[PDB]
Amino acid sequence: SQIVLPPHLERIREKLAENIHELWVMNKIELGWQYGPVRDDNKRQHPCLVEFSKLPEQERNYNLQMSLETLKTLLALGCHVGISDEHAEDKVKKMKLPKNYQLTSGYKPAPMDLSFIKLTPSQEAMVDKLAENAHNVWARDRIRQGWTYGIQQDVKNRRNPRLVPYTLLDDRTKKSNKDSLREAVRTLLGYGYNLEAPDQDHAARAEVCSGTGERFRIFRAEKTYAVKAGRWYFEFETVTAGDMRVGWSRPGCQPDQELGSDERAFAFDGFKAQRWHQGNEHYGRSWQAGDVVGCMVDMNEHTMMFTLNGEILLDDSGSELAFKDFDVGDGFIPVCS
Amino acid sequence: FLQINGYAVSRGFKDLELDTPSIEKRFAYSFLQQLIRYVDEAHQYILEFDGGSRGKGEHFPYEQEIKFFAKVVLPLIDQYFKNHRLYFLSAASRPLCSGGHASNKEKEMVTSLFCKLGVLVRHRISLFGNDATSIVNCLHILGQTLDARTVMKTGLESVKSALRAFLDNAAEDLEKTMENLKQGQFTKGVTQIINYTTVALLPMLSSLFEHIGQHQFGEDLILEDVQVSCYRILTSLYALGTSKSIYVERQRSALGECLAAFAGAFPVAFLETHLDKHNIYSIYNTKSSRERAALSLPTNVEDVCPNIPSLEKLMEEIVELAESGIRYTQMPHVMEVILPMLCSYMSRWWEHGPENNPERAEMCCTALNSEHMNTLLGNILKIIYNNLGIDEGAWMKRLAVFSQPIINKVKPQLLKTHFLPLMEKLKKKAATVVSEE
Ligand SMILES: Nc1ncnc2c1ncn2[C@@H]1O[C@H](COP(=O)(O)OP(=O)(O)OP(=O)(O)O)[C@@H](O)[C@H]1O
Repeated sequence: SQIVLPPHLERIREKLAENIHELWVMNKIELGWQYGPVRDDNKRQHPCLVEFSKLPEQERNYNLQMSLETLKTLLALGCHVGISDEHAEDKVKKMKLPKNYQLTSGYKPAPMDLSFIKLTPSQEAMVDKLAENAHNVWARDRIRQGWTYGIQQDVKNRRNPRLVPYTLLDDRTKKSNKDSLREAVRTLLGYGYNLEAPDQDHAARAEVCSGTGERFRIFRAEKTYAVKAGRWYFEFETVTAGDMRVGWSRPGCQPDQELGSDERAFAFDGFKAQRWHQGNEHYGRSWQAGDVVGCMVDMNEHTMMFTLNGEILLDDSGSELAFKDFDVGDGFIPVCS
Repeated sequence: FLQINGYAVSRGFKDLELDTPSIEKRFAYSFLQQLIRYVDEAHQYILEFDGGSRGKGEHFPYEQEIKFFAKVVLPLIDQYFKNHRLYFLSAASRPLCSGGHASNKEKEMVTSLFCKLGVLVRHRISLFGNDATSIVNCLHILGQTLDARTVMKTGLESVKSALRAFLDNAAEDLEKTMENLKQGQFTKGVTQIINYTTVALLPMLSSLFEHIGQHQFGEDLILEDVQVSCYRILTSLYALGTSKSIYVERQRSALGECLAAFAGAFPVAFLETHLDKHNIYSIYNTKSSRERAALSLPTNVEDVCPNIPSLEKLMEEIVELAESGIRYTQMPHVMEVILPMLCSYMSRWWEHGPENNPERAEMCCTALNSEHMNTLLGNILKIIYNNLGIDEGAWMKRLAVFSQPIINKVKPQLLKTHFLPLMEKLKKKAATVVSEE
């Protein structure tokens, strides 16, 4: 309702009203339902195929504010309705219609040659948004008539499987909305009112959807298993590539603190290819799904090293060691974040 | 006390409107417009210098303008684009995914700046007051920063014409260089033309073709009549590489590196003409006979270029020279030029070679074989360790760099059973001051 209706949008809304009536009659005649006073599937009759005046005025108005909300949603999302060619507006041509496509009444269902215009990936994006919005409209109506999701179909319990988000929606309904919007938007493009959707914005959503305060979980061996001296090897297998840190930690590591932020632990981050100890700097290479990381530490030489798929990871510098020098302290234990 | 009494303080003025989406107000937009407008002003300044150089008033009335341009504008372009390569290079393919994708209009303006700088540098080295190195560095860096796909898909027809005309002018100038070298072995205007070529024209083309091949934007950068411009460039470069003169010899290296870059970048297998029928990227296939006749084309894929021979013929020549054991002093030109272009073509067309795509058979652009690359590598290594005792050159390292990608594509094990005998045969002549990997 925030979007206002300009006079040009009104005059093209008239043409889109003839568009929608022509779409009604063309869809009905193509699908096979005949023309009838009452919309009965068993009788194969449709006032939609009949003229809109004989069509019930409640359906006429419902589809009129249907078109109105569609146009205002296009404007709100970011398209700017604009007239391209006065000659294109003036010229109106009917598509060649076979006898079967010909409707029972005399209102020939032809806005223009829709096949003339070409298609844009932005047009696909905004048509998909229109279909998602229309499915939301139907679902919201069904909610306020009390319909709920159900695996089977029962009018008595008002349960319908199609009351699901458009992502999980069935291909039949998706294709119905898709071809309806194909026809509508192609007709509007034939009119010349191209819909200039806004450009995509560069952003990192960060996929931060974890419930409550915890953002990461730290797994470590028992403190009693700390290694004071010697040469030790253990493997960390990453099933999915992402935010992981693997390395060696002191027994005083705090579970709430992120690995490698402080002096508690030494860690390797494959997501950003950065080794972590009291800060980060670029080291090694990013792993992939299924990779294995081998953590190697020499307490005698105070040298600690990492591998990815059996290859020694390297700094930006030529030094092979992940961490050159560190006091032995009270020993290290394996850890992952 | 305001807080305690409850009176809530807000800003003095609520924002009336945010003009954030518009790109014209952005700093990069304004800086690029500023740079372009100053470059164009310097362009008509140099036009006035063309009109007055023969005239009495040689001294610039716009002396401050020219000196400011040379001292500030060019180094500023250099440093800015060197520091911010990634911002322009990002083309929604997510380089530096944190942020900084350049506007399409800004990419168009970058390309227009490149065209304007090329037009300015064209045949004006003597006009530039020793700032020729700075200008060619600007062309180099800007060509590195150029983004081809975004401009080709969405860009102004004037920008298309500017880039196309820059490449056409470069092709015509280098063709004229080849023809005047051929007709006159001597060295005036021809001397200044060859100086322009060797100093600026070969570097800009080499850098642009290297970048365009590396980013694989040549596919849409060179399609129609710019493809035949590239044909002229390739013919002229190969004819100069095979050409038989002391000046062309002292410019072995520039022409050789340019030819290698062109082999890497060019999207039609000129070495394998007979097998290009299935390739859609061939300009003959795209044009059809009517467009071929409309342009200046022999209509024969094999006879488009007489000087370049068959790829199999080149390979037989390489293997027979390797068997005969020729010297670098005796016969330098092929060894400097042909092997780099052959390796670059090798590497570029291994992707279309049937090894990567055994499916979709006989639509492979070139029938490239592992034994084919391994035989080429054997010939190259044979020749280099034979010329090792012949006082060699820096083309040792040059050819090592040129053939490293071929080694990368070659299997480890398939390379072995020849590598170790070859490696040791290099070892008992590796006892020289320069080492080869
Ligand atoms: N002739 C038609 N026959 C069936 N559905 C039609 C027809 N014309 C339009 N539609 C629309 O197709 C969709 C398919 O109907 P669907 O069974 O999914 O829901 P519904 O009948 O509106 O509600 P309910 O959840 O009670 O079944 C509906 O949005 C309906 O309005």
